[PDB]
Amino acid sequence: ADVFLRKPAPVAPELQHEVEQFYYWEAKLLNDRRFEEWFALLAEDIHYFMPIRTTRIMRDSRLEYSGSREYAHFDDDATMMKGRLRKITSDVSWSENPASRTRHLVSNVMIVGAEAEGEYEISSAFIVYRNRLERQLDIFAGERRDTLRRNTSEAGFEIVNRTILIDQSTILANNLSFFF
Amino acid sequence: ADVFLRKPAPVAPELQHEVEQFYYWEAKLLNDRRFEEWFALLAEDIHYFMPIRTTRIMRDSRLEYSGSREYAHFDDDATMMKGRLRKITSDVSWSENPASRTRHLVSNVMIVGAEAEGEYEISSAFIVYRNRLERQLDIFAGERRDTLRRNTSEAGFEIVNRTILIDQSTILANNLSFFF
Amino acid sequence: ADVFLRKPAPVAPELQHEVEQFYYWEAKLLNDRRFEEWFALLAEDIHYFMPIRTTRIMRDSRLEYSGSREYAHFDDDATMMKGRLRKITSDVSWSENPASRTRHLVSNVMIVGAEAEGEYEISSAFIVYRNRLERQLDIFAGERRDTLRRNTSEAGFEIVNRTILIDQSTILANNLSFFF
Amino acid sequence: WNTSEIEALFDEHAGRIDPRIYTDEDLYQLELERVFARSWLLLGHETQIRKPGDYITTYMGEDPVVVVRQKDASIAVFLNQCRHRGMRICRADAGNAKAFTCSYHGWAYDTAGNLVNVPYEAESFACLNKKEWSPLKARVETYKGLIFANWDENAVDLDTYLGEAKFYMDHMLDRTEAGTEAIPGVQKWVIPCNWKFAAEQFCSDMTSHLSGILAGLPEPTVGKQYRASWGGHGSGFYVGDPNLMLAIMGPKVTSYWTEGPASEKAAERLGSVERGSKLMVEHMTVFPTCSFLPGINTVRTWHPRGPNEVEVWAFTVVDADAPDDIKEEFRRQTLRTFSAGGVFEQDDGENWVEIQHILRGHKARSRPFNAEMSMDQTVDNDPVYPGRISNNVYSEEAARGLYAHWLRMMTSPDWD
Amino acid sequence: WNTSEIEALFDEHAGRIDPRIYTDEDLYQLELERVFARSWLLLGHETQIRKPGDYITTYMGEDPVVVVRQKDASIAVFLNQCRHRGMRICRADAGNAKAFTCSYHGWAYDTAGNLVNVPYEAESFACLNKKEWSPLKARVETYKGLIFANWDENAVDLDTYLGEAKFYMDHMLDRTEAGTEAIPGVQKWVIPCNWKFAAEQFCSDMTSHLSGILAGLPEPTVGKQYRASWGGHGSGFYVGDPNLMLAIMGPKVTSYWTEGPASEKAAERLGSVERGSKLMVEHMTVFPTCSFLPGINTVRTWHPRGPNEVEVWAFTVVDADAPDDIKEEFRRQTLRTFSAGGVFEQDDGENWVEIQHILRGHKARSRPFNAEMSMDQTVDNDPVYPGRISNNVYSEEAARGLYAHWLRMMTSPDWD
Amino acid sequence: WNTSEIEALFDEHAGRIDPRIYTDEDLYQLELERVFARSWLLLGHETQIRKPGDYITTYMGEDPVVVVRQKDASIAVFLNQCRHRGMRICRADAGNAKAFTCSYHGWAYDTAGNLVNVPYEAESFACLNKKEWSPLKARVETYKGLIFANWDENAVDLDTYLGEAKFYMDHMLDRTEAGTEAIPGVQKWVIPCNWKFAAEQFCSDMTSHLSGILAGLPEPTVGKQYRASWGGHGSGFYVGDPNLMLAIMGPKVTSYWTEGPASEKAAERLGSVERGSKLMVEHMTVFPTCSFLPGINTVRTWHPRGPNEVEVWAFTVVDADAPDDIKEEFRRQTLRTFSAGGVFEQDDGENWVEIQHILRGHKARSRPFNAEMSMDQTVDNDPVYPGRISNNVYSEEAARGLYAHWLRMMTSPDWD
Ligand code: FES
Ligand code: FES
Ligand code: FES
Ligand SMILES: [Fe+2]
Repeated sequence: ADVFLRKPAPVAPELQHEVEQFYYWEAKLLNDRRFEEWFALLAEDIHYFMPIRTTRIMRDSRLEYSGSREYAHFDDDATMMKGRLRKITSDVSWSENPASRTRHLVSNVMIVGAEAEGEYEISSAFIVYRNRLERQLDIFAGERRDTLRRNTSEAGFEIVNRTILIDQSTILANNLSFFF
Repeated sequence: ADVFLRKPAPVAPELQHEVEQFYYWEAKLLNDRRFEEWFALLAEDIHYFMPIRTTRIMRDSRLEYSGSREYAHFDDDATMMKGRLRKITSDVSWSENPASRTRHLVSNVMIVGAEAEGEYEISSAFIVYRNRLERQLDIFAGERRDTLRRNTSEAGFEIVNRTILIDQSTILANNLSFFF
Repeated sequence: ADVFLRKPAPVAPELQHEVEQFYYWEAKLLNDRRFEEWFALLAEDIHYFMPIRTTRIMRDSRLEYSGSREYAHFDDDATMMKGRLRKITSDVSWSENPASRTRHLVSNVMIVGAEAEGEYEISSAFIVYRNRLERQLDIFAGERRDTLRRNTSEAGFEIVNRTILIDQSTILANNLSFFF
Repeated sequence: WNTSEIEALFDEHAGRIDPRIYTDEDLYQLELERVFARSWLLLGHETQIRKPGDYITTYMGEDPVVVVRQKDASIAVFLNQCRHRGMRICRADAGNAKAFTCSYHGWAYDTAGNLVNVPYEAESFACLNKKEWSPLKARVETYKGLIFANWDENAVDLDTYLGEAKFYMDHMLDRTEAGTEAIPGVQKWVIPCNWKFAAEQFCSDMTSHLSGILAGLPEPTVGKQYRASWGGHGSGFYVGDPNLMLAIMGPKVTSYWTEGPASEKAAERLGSVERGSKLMVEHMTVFPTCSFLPGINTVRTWHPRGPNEVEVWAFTVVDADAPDDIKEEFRRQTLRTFSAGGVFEQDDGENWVEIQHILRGHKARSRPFNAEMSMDQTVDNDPVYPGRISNNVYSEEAARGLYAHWLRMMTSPDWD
Repeated sequence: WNTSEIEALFDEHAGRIDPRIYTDEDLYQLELERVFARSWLLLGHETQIRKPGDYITTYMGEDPVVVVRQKDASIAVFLNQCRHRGMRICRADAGNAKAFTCSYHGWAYDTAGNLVNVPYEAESFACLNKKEWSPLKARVETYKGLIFANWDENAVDLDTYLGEAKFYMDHMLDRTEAGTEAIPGVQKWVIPCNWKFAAEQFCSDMTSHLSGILAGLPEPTVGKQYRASWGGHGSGFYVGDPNLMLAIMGPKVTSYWTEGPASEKAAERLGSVERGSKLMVEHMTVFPTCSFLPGINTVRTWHPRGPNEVEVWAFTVVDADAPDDIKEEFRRQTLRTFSAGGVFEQDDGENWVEIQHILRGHKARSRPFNAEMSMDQTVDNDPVYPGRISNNVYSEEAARGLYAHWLRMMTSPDWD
Repeated sequence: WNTSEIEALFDEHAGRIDPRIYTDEDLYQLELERVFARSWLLLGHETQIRKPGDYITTYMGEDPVVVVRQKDASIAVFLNQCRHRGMRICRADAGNAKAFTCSYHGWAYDTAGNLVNVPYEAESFACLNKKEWSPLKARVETYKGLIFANWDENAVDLDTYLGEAKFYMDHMLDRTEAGTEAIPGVQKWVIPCNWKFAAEQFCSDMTSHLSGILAGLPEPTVGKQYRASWGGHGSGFYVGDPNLMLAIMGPKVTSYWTEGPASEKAAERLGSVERGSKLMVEHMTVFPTCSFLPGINTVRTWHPRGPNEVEVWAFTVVDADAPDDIKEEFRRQTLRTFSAGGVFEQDDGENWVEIQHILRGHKARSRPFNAEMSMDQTVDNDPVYPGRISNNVYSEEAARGLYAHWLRMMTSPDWD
């Protein structure tokens, strides 16, 4: 990890709550399809990362995740994201695709501070539950490792770094249209 | 939503805990089959609601949920519930049906106050895990939107309103015999 | 139960956090394959228990779990565990088996004190998500009933009793190589 | 398979059902071809598509169909599949539409699924036949609210098909000048068991389901059963008492059903006291997959999946002029009892699942099931009721008739 | 398929297994008909149903059976299926019962699954045959604790079937005057792979599984293997040393097994030192799906699902008079090693799953597997051991015998 | 099935595809035997295994293969199955290996999957044939980076097979002296639909996918299509403009592709302006399951599962000498658009799933699909482009050729 070779700890608890509540909200936006409002949470230096994972022999666990010059599931700029938001908004306006039902269960949130006032480093757990059109269902779990920054918005924070560690070799659904 | 167009916030944290602990308990009763004790949590004006959800075209997301004069999965009186409790107790006494294994994972609990002392409004997340007889398994997720009322019981609260927003088009199990 | 016929309550909240954070950490170790460090959490009188569960007729719910002189999924000494840790470490060193991807979602944590300073009694919820080699996936849920003891380590606690109440009749995966 | 040994699967005179009919894969494909693709299936109710251009998507067999109200208020039912590469044309469960466009490659359709536009047929398709290349259309026909379809351009008329079954359907559908509206919203669940079990069945103690009953009380009956002459339909009901009142629908919905203006009058379009007001609960099954309970008023289609799975699409119907709060009762009580959550129907489901599961076994599939209950107890002339009426209601006569028509459908290439 | 080409699936003299036997769907249905429906299957242990009226539910093949202790302490085994519409009769895993009622429609049964009461056979069934309409019954027979059943009224006797296999079963089951009790509770898991792989197998290095061993130590061996004359059984064991002691069962369970009173005496009912105390670990497989490890003392049935999946039902047996804490050891050590969580058996599972997965492929299914290990190394007269004994224990002779009986079962319509 | 009626499944002159080709189980098993087991399949790129002993595991059809760099830097491709009991030999997705040992029973292999050691063949196997008992090997051949294999020792050479298709592959693979390296990491997802749909297809508006486009802009075109003479390949591209620039790959990756040194020079190994720099987006499909988009530069294999499911293994390739940040762009833009998360390819998936789902239905499977788009619009001599070129790019000519070769493969026992 770095930051998590050693146990957090302890903070808060006003802080603990404040973070958890941020995530619960973020999940509400995501699950309620309230996407305009969600993107607004990303810091303009957002780096939104989800490496491809490989099944490896136990001594080579090390080599599991794709590193930073290699292919990912997601590796997005603020600019690239802005652009996905355009895809979402554009489907809503002129298009006949069906809407998609999600749930984000947020959990094992651990908080350590960083340099700057300001900025906190997070580990959380996962389950995303996606049902859509009649019977399709996929369940995904994993770890979000985020960098959060304090912020004068009603939301209170902005996501500067997100690293999504899926518990998934081959991707078990048929697309990754939602957002962790 | 109403109540959730805007971020809670902030409370508590004695309060946050007090609510979460209520839910954790409620789940314990539900999963431990301790049903007599659970119904006892419902306010006599309990309205226990789970609308049918529809796959809709993205601009018509709006039309997803069945409204209040239309068919639901659940739309129960105190009286109707009293009556389901009779079904459960009656199966236990004289009947050869098998017992059913549940888990209720409770999570993204957000709390806003209402009018009256007294009464709080809640958003939480979901996963219910139901295994029964050898190999049957269904997993359900979603949102409970509850109205809770303070109360002189050892439980501390009573459920006056429950609205269960399933992440499920067609119901993916074969019955809905448990309780969210 | 004993301890849970009646609602906790209330503690903490510094305490509530302190326990939850213990579990979140424990999960981090487990999911990160950081096993050496995990076993180190078990008290030398650890009793690590997971009874076999049976589908029973509703009046006989009572008879669900295997009692203590009967066969379990798990019934381990400190010594037996020490020994499983040897199996894990040994596979890592000289062996070609693949590594296994887990997530432990921890949740409905309820805390009551016991006799001794010192020692706390816990109920928590579950979902474990196990993906491995390409497409295999099992999802398990249930209740951990733990006895925790205060401790001078950086971890702060040690697990003296763990009782794992699976929501599973027949075991739905093909092995139980991980640890709840 | 083979004409001869398909026939050996069901012995009518002597009540044997061969359990393989419920499990066999190729047998299933034949039902799909010789039952569903040739009989009248339940798509829903008129009320679910009032305005022009309103659609709802459902199934005939395992073919998804779009069901659309037209400008002349006709009902168009076309196969929900673009003929180019078979993309889905309509994609929501329900909604309103000016036209339909196939998302994959542009092919545009009108309200009744006619391929009206391909982009640049200039450039390509040196004369494309629009009519030919529209989806398959299905004969639509309506019975007093209920929407029905049938692919077979040679199938008999719907009224003929129904035969004297119309009589018993009138018990729910025609008991008021103003017809009947379907309360909006259709519950759907999955139930891994053969469609015939559901249809045959369900709830056939026409002896428990006990706790369900004890739910609606706040603490050996008379009746008859009808078996259709022709097409494997059948109904079963009571005469005077609780059960409907207490238990299933409660106080109000039974006052309404049995006494007072709405029941006496109106209900005397049926030209029979008792036929209108001394009725109580009633079964009814319109071959192959249409089922409803006049008095309770859930209607279902059963949709086939495996030979091993079925989906249950159910709504509720009320008399269109019934008082507000009486309509409301129908809504609550129906869902309380005969929904997937219902205090009755939650058990019917649990059952059939086991039934199917067992038949995974060699020995479970090798001796017949008993369906000889109450044989030769029908006269076929009753003063009041048409068809073939049993006078003790505890029989499997309607059921035998179901399997018997099934057998006729399965063994014809042509119409008998 | 066809008598002739079923036979080509396994070449005995020359060790070829055709991988399709593990995957083929129709082949599977034949096993179900010609192996399971005609051979003696393991239902459990007597101890799991002491008192009259105690039942436990299990499987013969893919038929669910109820297993019930009667008033005369006999053991009744009937097909867990009501003959009316095939609802499940007994619904828990285990319990005690005065009688059995079919939840769906009332049909009531006695303790040995005889249809004794239908409600109102007055009203209906103008004389119903109760006997005919009871579930199918299965021949039950017991071997020194182990409960066995077989549907075929013509199958040979159980002792005959077993033949000289009884000898090797005696190594676990008859080493004390007082017989053997099964520690209560049966672990069950699912393992998507053909049942034959499990049975053949398992753990057949009779060269790793290494880490499992290194678990029980706190830091090239002598032995023989037996192949049955008739019915495809077979066993493999050692002679003197660690492995049992260190490693699998530990200190106490080996003192008990090898030295001291309980092992010398008692164990000398076997009439042979070494046969009683210089034994160590032992395989043993009783065709088709019965497997146990005398010395460790897990017993399993393997239950077939697909040709592609199997369930593993395993318990543990101890000598009924063994000291408290020695029984206790058996309990802990067994589950520590040969459970689904076990430090050994957790790997056997991982394996077979891959084996089956691969055979999804065309090329993986097109050339035979090698089973020619250690051919013609049997004399059939050993001073001590009956049957057909190999003297180097690292052979696939028992295995060849397994596939060979399979072949005999699969190609007979009658009994050879 | 049968030589004659397999042929009736696809009418070429007249554009009918019979939808059963996409769904039928036995048909599927024949593809596996007569398409995949006899044609050249895409295992990946050289770069994914530079150093000796580097492996990666993939699929030819539904056979898992190990792909290993040897000491003489050759590429060995052997069936990932131990011949003893069919355990998996290589178990990670990727890595480096001195040798290979089968975990189940010790059998040891070398870097190119030759069974080199069995423990104690002393004791047993009175002379075992090591060569015979090694896994099946596959003919390996390389095209300018792309690794290919084919089981059939009689298949034509890879260059022959490819025929004049090499030309269009050169558009991505040979546009620089230094060849092309594959950016490391291979995305994999599952998409329940027939492999042919993916291959045929994908994204065939060679009219929406609109929102995807609108993503890359910060607010009726000229081109041709090629159909292979022999082996069912085919490609489709544009000439001058946005689309590539704006929209898919953005500013930099198009400057690079169209103007400046790297595109003019280097790209003039192709001996044609336009062929090098006035190109824009391009389809390309190398029968049966190899697909890539020169200009965008995702490559995929499609791996068959059901007739009803496919897996998508996709990576990205860049010119091996391209500037750092230009390589970087290729990385980001590719994944932004043509990954499973991609703003384009996330929709292609949603589609095909519905297509397959529908065909669960009897009627959906009973009339053909239309593939008559733009017939007889090919001359077969173009000044510049080899093979059979259409001059309006909006046609299903390449597609027809795909199904036509499929038909040839499916109906030969020998090579035509
Ligand atoms: S399938 Fe091509 S137009 Fe719809
Ligand atoms: S199936 Fe009807 S009595 Fe049990
Ligand atoms: S299968 Fe036995 S050596 Fe690998
Ligand atoms: Fe908290």
